[PDB]
Amino acid sequence: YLVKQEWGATSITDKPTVNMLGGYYSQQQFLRNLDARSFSSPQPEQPSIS
Amino acid sequence: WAARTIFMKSQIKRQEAVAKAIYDREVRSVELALKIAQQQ
Repeated sequence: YLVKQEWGATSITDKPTVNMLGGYYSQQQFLRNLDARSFSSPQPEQPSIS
Repeated sequence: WAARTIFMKSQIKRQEAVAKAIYDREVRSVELALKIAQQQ
């Protein structure tokens, strides 16, 4: 009766959709998909934008 | 698809800008060479 009651809510999330990323998707592809690889040849390994 | 069409629109605009710059440079050089050749 004296201890404060604690109710818990649980959520689980995953990676976002391409559509909901908005113009950021295009603004990162302009920066990586063409600029870095073609004009620097860095040959890196990078994850997806999402 | 929307991202892709935006990307191609940007690429096309860039290509038109490059072509316009080249054409302007060439036409300026050609007119100036015309004036010089007319002098001689």
